[PDB]
Amino acid sequence: HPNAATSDVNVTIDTFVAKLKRRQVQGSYAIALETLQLLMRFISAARWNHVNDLIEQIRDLGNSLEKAHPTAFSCGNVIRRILAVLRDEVEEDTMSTTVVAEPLISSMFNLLQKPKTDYRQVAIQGIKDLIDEIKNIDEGIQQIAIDLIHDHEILLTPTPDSKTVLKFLITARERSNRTFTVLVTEGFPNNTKNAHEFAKKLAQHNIETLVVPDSAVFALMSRVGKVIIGTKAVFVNGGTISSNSGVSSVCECAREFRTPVFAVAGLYKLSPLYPFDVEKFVEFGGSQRILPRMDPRKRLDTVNQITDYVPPENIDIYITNVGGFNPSFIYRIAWDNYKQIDVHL
Amino acid sequence: TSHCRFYENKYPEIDDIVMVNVQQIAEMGAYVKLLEYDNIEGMILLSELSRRSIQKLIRVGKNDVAVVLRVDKEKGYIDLSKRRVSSEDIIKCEEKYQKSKTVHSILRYCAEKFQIPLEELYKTIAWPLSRKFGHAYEAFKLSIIDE
Amino acid sequence: FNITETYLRFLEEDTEMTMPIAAIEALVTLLRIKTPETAAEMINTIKSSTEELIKSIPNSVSLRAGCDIFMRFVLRNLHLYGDWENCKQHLIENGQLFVSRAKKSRNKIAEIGVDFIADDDIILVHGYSRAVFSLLNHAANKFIRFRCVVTESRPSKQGNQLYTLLEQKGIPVTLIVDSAVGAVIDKVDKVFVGAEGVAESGGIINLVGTYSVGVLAHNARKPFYVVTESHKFVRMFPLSSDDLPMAGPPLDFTRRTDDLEDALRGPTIDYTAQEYITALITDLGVLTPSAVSEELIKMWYD
Amino acid sequence: PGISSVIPTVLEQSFDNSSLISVKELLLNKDLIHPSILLLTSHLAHYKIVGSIPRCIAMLEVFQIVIKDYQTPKGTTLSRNLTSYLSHQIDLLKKARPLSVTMGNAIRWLKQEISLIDPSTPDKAAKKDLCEKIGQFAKEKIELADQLIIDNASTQIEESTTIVTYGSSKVLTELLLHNAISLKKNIKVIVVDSRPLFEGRKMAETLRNAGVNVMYALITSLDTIFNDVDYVFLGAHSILSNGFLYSRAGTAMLAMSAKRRNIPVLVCCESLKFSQRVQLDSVTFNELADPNDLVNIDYENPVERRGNKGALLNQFIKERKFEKKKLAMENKPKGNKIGGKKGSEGESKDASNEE
Repeated sequence: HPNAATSDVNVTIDTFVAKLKRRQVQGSYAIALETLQLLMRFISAARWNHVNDLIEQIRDLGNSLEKAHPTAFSCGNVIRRILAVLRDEVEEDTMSTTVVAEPLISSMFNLLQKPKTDYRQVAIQGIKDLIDEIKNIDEGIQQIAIDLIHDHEILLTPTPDSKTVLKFLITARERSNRTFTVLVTEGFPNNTKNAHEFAKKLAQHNIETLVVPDSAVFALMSRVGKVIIGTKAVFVNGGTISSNSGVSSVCECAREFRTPVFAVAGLYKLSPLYPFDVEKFVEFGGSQRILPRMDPRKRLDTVNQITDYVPPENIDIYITNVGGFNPSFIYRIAWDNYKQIDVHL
Repeated sequence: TSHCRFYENKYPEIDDIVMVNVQQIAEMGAYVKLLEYDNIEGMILLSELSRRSIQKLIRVGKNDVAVVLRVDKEKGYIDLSKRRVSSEDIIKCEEKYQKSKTVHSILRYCAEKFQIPLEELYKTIAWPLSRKFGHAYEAFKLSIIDE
Repeated sequence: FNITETYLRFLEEDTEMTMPIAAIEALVTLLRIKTPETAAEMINTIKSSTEELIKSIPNSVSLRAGCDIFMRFVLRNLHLYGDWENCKQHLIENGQLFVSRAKKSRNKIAEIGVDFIADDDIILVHGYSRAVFSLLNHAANKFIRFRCVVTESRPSKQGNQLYTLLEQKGIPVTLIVDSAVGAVIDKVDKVFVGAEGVAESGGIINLVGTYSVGVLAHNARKPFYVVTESHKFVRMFPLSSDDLPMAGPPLDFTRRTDDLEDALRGPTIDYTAQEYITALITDLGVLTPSAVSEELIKMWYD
Repeated sequence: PGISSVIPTVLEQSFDNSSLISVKELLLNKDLIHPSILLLTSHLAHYKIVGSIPRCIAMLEVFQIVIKDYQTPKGTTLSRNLTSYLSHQIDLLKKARPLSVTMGNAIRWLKQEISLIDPSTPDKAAKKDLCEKIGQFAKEKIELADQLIIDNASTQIEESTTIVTYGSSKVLTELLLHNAISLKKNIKVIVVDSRPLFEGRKMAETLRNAGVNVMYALITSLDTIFNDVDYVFLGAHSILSNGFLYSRAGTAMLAMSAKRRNIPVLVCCESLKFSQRVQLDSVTFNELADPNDLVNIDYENPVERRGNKGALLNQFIKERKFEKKKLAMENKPKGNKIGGKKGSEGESKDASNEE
């Protein structure tokens, strides 16, 4: 389905498309908020009267949105989240229009046994609940996370870019009973500016700050207590795409030294998609920021990448608003929020 | 020796109510024995014995309440159902089981004293008491007041 | 009427219609003749026929797993307290519909599991399964570049059989021995393995050298794959590295011989632990570790 | 009200996460507490037999006694001062010994039962049905469930096998006793022990009383006994959300060796034993005890010697600190036998959502 029907009534589709492609929109948290407001505008304005035609139209809109921007997983997840909230209430509604439906638990096995209302209002409130969930994640993290780190323990941190992780770290430092030393890898080609702001906010709160070059990670790994990841997107197998530069090597460095790896994330950040190849999912950077002068750049073919991937073999915990989960279990948390059909849009 | 059926015929029918003492669990349901209709096995399936997690429920414990669905009157195969029995009928199922248990206790002193088979004594009693009078418990209550 | 004889009739047949799905189809045919209405007369005779099937088994696991799923579906039929006739008709029909589901699942997987094989990747394949080879063929249909390395598996010379079936497609190959398989893990991008069974724990039930592949790949940090159709799940938990259901030898040491007759005896089926598997692929979505157990808990309701 | 603060030994520079104190000899208390609680707290303070499993069974029986002794006041209803009295019990239990996970699930079950029954039914009719329900609850979740673990393990263990164990777990004692008597196999059982408590010693004693081929060993000597060993059974205390094995002292050491030396670790567990609290190292929340148990010089628990060690407070830094409850690493165990039959520790929380 094209945007020919939604042009005069809905204009904000194309402005979000413009915000993605030229990267005017920044940070998964913000991308999610916009798509929420998009779906808010879609239900409030449209006229449908039919339900199945409506849902499949939403599926096509989400399909086009993910094709417009591949790194906007938070875009794709939010739509998929509302899709499933819709689908449950429709399946509840069809049971009343026809007239045991309660075997034991909420399982799977969709290959075995076969099969006017206020539905739109529920769809409205379903968006509102998603916003409030994205608004408050930190409260759900701090009750699980600030139980695992001890006094006189040194914390090494790749990806200082995450707003989520920094605020988790500040709530722990607020506790006068807890003392920890912070090592921060720079992440030269991208994270530098963000890493420097990270080091500034730690000094602002008076926490023992240590700025580390990306070479020196090995030269400290014997002294490191724990490793924390500021992830962007979490996957089925467990693995993460993080907010740029110098993570993968640090995780490899941690595993060889058998140093524990922590990850702080949200369920909206969590994705039901599978990373079959890193080659497709990871976004590459601009080599302009590395080396000046273009006549030597004929011979200097420089390689730089923004997003960094970690395989599930390294990290052990994904502390969310719900709780702490192991990478060998995180798939269930995903299927508790997104349906099997709501993947290939 | 503890044998012989409570009623006249060996195999039950459709809609008749019985009480089972559990002797089996899991997989199919339970290959067991009855306390209302003979001591031979009569099987049920898990679904019937659930209605409504389950790993704490029956596990070959005491006695339940079941109704016979399918009877094979050739070699010996019985099917039952727990859910189907209504709440008003459950009390009547318990009273019939209590009546059957009292009849079985009565026809056990006879086999112990004179050293004669229990099945012959059960046959000679169940003709005026069980068939003509109504039941053997009320006939015994009539015999003690005035023979 | 027999069930073992019906399974023996599939000699020149096989392929697409899998070995377990042919045993399930044989279970439905035996069920539909002698009245499925009676639950006392029939289920006990079904259990005796499965017991006779297990006693006739020399080296197979999946037939025991396929019976379980059938049983489960039969019991679930009359879970709604429906008409004892409409539920029976739906049970008999779900036999041909079960075999038809093997087609639909293969249609699903061969479009999902082609994504894992990226642009120009050298593959080392071990343990032939119908699902993994269907990925390999329908990726060639997708016109994607991939190199293939043949492992010399020794059950009944399977490596040579695998090599010939790869020749009939148009993909360049060469023979690699399972002894030298350690010397290959540097020029190989990814290692793919097809399973004979997947454990309750998350481990694998497989052939004459698969654990060895799993460990070496864990050392070399190169990915290790499991691709199958979703029916090979037993409530089995091999506690140790060398404990499995067998009709033959669990490592025999023979006396002094001169004519040379008693020799071969080694573990033909081997287990590997949950940690060694990087990824698992079935028609039930894209899922690997605890997913198998969740499935089993969902089935058994225990 | 009770005695609080003022503790023996140093506060310690390293490891100060939990309380190290408490009442052993009865002095200054409230005169309303039921004596069966006072008995159990005096028991658990210096207990030699219990280890996770039996503690809850005793706690349930004590509660059953209290309800049987409970007579409802004419003014105040049933759910008025009961829950405060129970909170006084738990606080006294906490002062004596930090509670297990299974204890918490019992308290949660009891507090659910208080809310379920409304003050409208007669008093003697209420408590008669209550204790019957608790008895059935203890029958299902413990005794029957234990029997289910027994038979699940029975299929798993091969004929004529060597087993190395640790601790004083009720489930495993009965397991091995079942193997020796009912199944009649050639089971060589080796038991290991630590310093603070001779738990394995007691287990070996009970196995000897059955008439079992028993070797008895220590943590110091393992690279000699292993070089023989097949299956290793560990006494579970709690398996967390991740699938980490929170258990007694010399557990993880054994777990490591077994993983290294081919033939792995198996763990028997209860469906009541699982929690939702998660951790990754032994430092997180440890069950610390007073160095008074480590004063004795070898052999037995009461010996009373004029030895080498004696001072802790006056000595310039001499932290003789021992721990009781440790954490085995996730990957190392392989089997868990529970109410819901089987499942690897990688799966872990497929019981918590199943309830």
